[PDB]
Amino acid sequence: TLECLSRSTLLCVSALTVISYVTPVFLVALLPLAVVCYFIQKYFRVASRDLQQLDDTTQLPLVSHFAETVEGLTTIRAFRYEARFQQKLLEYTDSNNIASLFLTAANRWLEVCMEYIGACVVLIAAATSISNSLHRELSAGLVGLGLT
Amino acid sequence: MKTAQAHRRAETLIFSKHAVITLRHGRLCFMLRVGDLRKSMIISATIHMQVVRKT
Amino acid sequence: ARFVSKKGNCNVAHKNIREQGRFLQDVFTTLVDLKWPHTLLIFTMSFLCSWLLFAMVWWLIAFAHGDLAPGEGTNVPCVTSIHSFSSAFLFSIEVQVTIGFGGRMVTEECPLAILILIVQNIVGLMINAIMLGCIFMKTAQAHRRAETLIFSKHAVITLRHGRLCFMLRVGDLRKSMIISATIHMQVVRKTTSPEGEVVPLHQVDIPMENGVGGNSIFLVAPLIIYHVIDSNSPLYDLAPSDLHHHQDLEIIVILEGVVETTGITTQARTSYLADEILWGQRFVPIVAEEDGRYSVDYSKFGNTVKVPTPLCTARQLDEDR
Amino acid sequence: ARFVSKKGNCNVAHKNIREQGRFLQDVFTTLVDLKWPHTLLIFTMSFLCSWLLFAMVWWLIAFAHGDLAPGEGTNVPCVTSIHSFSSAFLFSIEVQVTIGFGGRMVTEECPLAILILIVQNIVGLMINAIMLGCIFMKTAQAHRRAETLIFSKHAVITLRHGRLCFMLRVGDLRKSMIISATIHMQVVRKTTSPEGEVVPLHQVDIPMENGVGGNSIFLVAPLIIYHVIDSNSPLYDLAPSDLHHHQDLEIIVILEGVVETTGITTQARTSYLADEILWGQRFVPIVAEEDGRYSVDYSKFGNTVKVPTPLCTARQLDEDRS
Amino acid sequence: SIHSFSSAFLFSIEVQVTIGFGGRMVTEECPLAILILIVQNIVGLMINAIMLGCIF
Amino acid sequence: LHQRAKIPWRACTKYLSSAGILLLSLLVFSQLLKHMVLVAIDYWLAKWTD
Amino acid sequence: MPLAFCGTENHSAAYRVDQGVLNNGCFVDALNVVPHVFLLFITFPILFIGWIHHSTWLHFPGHNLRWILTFILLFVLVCEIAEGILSDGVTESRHLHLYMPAGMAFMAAITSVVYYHNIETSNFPKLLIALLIYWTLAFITKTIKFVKFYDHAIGFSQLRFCLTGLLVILYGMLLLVEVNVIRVRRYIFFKTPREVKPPEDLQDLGVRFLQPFVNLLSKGTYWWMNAFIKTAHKKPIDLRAIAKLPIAMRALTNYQRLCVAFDAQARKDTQSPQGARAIWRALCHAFGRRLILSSTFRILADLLGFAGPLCIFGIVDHLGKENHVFQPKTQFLGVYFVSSQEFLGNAYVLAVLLFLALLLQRTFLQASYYVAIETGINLRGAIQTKIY
Ligand SMILES: Nc1ncnc2c1ncn2[C@@H]1O[C@H](COP(=O)(O)OP(=O)(O)OP(=O)(O)O)[C@@H](O)[C@H]1O
Ligand SMILES: Nc1ncnc2c1ncn2[C@@H]1O[C@H](COP(=O)(O)OP(=O)(O)OP(=O)(O)O)[C@@H](O)[C@H]1O
Ligand SMILES: Nc1ncnc2c1ncn2[C@@H]1O[C@H](COP(=O)(O)OP(=O)(O)OP(=O)(O)O)[C@@H](O)[C@H]1O
Repeated sequence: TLECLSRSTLLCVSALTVISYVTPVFLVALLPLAVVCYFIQKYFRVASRDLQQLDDTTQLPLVSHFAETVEGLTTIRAFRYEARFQQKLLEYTDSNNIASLFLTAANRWLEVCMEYIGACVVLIAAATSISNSLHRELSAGLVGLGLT
Repeated sequence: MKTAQAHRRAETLIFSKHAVITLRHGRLCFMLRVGDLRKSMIISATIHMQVVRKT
Repeated sequence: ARFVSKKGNCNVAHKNIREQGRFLQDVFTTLVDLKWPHTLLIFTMSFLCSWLLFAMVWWLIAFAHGDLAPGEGTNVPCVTSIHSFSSAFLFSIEVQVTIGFGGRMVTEECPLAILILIVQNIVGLMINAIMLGCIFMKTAQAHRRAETLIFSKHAVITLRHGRLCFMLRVGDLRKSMIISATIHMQVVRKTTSPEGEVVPLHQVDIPMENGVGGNSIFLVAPLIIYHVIDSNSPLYDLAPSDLHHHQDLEIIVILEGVVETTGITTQARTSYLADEILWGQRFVPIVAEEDGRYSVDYSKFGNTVKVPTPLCTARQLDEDR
Repeated sequence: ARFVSKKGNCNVAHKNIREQGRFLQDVFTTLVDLKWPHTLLIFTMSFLCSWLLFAMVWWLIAFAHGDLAPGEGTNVPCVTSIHSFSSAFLFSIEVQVTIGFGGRMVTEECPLAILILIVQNIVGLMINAIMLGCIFMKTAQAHRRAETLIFSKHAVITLRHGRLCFMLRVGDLRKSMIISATIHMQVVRKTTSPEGEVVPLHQVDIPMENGVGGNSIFLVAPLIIYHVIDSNSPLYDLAPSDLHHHQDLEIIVILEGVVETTGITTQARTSYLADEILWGQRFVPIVAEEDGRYSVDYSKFGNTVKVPTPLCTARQLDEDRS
Repeated sequence: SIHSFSSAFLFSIEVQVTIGFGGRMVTEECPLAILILIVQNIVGLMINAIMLGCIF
Repeated sequence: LHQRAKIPWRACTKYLSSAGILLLSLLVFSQLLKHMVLVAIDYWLAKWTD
Repeated sequence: MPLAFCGTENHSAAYRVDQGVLNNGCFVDALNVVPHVFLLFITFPILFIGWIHHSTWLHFPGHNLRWILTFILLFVLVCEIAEGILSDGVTESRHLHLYMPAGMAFMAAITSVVYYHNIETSNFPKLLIALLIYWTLAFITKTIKFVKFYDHAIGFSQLRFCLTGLLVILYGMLLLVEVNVIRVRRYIFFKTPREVKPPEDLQDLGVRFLQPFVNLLSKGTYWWMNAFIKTAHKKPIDLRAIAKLPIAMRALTNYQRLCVAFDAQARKDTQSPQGARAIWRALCHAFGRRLILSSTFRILADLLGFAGPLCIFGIVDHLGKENHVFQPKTQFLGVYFVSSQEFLGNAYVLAVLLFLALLLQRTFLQASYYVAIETGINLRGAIQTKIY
């Protein structure tokens, strides 16, 4: 995680540095996005850890219940309480699955929001770069570097 | 404002010309008759009867 | 035959009524209570007729003065720049609506034009006043939204606190509250007097068996309105045999009360016939507690559960106690 | 959860409601009962859009008739002196608002021009009529949207004249008093009847212990709504043990009435929980008789102080008399 | 036909009251003039509504 | 608010203190050095392709 | 010099009416403006007025055929705006009629979906008449323009003809959608409106994962998660906040689906010991209807993601040409028409197409992810129940 975080964050700042160097106007356009991005980042983190922690907690009972049902199968069936235990599992399985489903929904919400933000950067970088090359005669290779 | 008073201009509550006194359920009772002409109902109608005399 | 319809239409027939006044002032009320498409049609017709009628008379005045005849003359026309009836119609529109372009303008030539300009303006001003007056009255009708109260299709006779009682249900579908609510229960019967009197449709007041001994209620959730059938009620001589459709009985429930938002009194009359009175049934509980807010299941508003109740007479039942 | 909030904002989930149809009159009513800044925006947009929509079609007619074409004195335009869309916007403003400058004016033999002029005037009259009606009803009704009635946050159960009494304080924050104030107090409890009946929110009406037994109350200086808990009163078995927060014992006090100035009936409900009811406490006296008038210290309005009082149950209190 | 503040005073009288004599009129090629005409018309109408509402 | 604390200073100090003085700065400089070259090779490619 | 709708050619002689008004290319363009201007003015106060929730969650018929039609209709309108701006590059005159009609058509289309969405939530179908009297109003005039382009023999070579011929079909397709709503709900000039109620799954206040019950755009955007994410930042997430999952995803409902698949797989195949092949067939038959949907979204997502590299190739290729000479090279009826072979050659047009393709690609890729995850999570619930 430490290695991936460092590489991911270094790749990110490298990209913004190149786009700002390619088109200085992007620096101005970086002010709004870097504002909203923080909000997306800040809110998601609070919504992630809780969800992640909640997911882990919800895995403990379900799997434990499975172990009990094999260590005490004779007593479970003798009491004629199989139907209640089946209902207990279904509640446990539903609780774990919805914890996992919401985590995926939170992951997807962040991914789509960051994808739109990155798509907006592409439009901003492209528009400024073509304008620079048509009038101020920016290098063609620099335009390619900005878009890539 | 005249439009508001146009609806309330007329009142059409009908009372019997003369009253009666005839026993009902054994008990002696004075009686009058009341009625309404317009189809529209009169909500929360209240009847107050008074004996006016020099005492 | 019914005294009042289930919705509250109160199907009764009036006949042998003396000659009504049928004055002029009532026809305006007819214009007030017109529907939205009809009011628009009535007012568009009124404005168009006014514009057209005056358009004809301006054209006639121009014709009478000999102004629309081709050929320029020194005689100044009564109204300038009038050369057709279409121009006359436009001038009438300009004066009455008070647009007043000024391409066609009144002149000091003839006093007939001056007199008729006064008439057009006053008629135009009074028509706008009538139109605005009708708009105010009709706008209140939109805010009215009167009939939105619900009653069970059938009433019950059940056992509350051990004692038999007639019971019905009342519900307020509206989000807004109904301040100063009032329940009035009445029995519509054909009763005979020991002196020979036979009243056709006798209405007897029925107490609501409230805690304060009053008719006031408070409807936020669907409530059970019940009257304890005791010796002080005309239902004390009830019997299971009094359940046929053509049985001589009827119960009227009236919910008076001023709506909080509108600030006007509304009425909701409902009727329960003998066949709509169900013995040995109880109203299912509706309000279910929830973590967020109390929940009300309106699907089961009229649903009932059968319960064994004494299939006897209240006179014999109460005495046997 | 509570079915009536402290601020009088009752909130009960009316779940599973039969879908009553919606009508355009509801939207029209919503326009009437909107706020003041919103009404200005709606009508400004309505006026501006009406002028703009008709200016567009005025431009069409001039274009379709060749009026917008370059100069030619032979033809007579449907609207005189109409050149561009700017003139078309100005012509629509003059016609709808009835300014009618006359530099741009309608002409004859163009029946479409006459027809649209009639349509624009009819539309303008109906739009103006709505604006007057909305403004007229706004001043009448929106003035009565203020609730200046304050209850006490916490009620008390005290010992007055030997009999236990449940008391709360209500005052008026508006100089004009409420005419014909009626007070309704109801105990809400899931009272299961002994015969077998179960009701979740049964409401029991409570008397007022007034000077005549009625529900009339005069509101000039705040008073204490004291009800003597007797055998008839359901609070005959009230105890501090059942005073905890998780007990189903809630009081609703409703002071209906009509304000003299406007004439619209006003209602202000309040809910008191068992935890919000302070047993054995006395309300602080408020009205001080100054030399000329009476002083009301509203700071100490809903402040309750302890007092040595019996702490038994009103049902058990009947033994003391016996 | 705008030549002084007196003429400007008369033009505002004509528009707000909605008289529109036509000697002084709004032309094109001056979008600022058009915008204030809309603003003044809206202000004049809202004032009339307040006056009519207050009279009621 | 107390639960939603990343505790960055505490965790970073634990890793920094355990790693020491040499192997901590070396990783920071080495990772940064690797990525500055990656930007450079693309940038040099742009100049050469130009 | 002044901004002219038709233009300033030959002393503004493009406004002539002779030889029929409908034969004037400017006027048929102007007629197209009108339905858009009508809807903007008609519904703007309506959206400003309206400005539990289960009672206002019913979805109108064709809830998906409307959003996808709007998006493709939005796309062709963006292309129309881009094409029009290309068309006036040659002449000095502004020629505002090339793009402004189309430009505010896109604006009016946005308001139509906003207005429809408000009607979709607030179950007031009686208001879904403005759109009807607009769609045909937006269709009739457009057909006139199309026929006129056919009257002058524009042909498919011109890009405007292709876009107009495509855009009229889109208006026609959703016009059928609007009358389809009328046919099912039967609220206009009908006798008995058919009763449609919100799904029973959301009626309980115990459903908070409202992913099945939401508009298509928010289905692909996960806009319903904003309320939960904002709520999370203040109140820590407990099981009370995450109310139980809808009936479509419940473990019991999934097991019923898994059980019914096994009965089908073991009935016809008598010699089925419920081995690997039988279980695999059961899994495929039970959850194939969703796995294919994930694959279809994923395959489309992969294809669109490739348009980005092609867009870069087109952009930089056009930029490398130092000539920077652009012209449509033809004027069909006094208005220059650009061809498709040059429309996708412009750098700005290609950049806009790249941005639009990126938006679509990322939505499809993320949509495929969630569909696969939901199927995978649902299978886990069903598999666990069967094992237990
Ligand atoms: N059918 C009716 N239409 C209108 N008003 C009626 C009618 N019947 C009675 N009234 C009103 O009730 C009063 C008493 O009615 P009654 O049957 O005594 O008539 P009456 O003796 O002919 O009345 P009168 O000589 O006063 O007109 C009438 O005077 C009248 O005001
Ligand atoms: N859930 C509900 N929402 C609104 N009104 C209701 C509801 N349930 C019943 N009503 C009203 O109560 C009356 C009938 O009550 P009941 O519970 O018997 O319904 P029903 O059998 O479905 O009636 P119907 O067929 O007349 O609509 C009607 O006036 C109906 O409008
Ligand atoms: N001087 C006052 N002016 C206005 N409202 C008052 C005043 N005193 C009390 N109230 C109202 O009475 C209610 C509670 O009365 P109380 O005197 O106990 O106030 P409190 O304990 O300060 O209440 P809170 O916590 O709501 O501020 C509240 O609705 C409060 O707004």
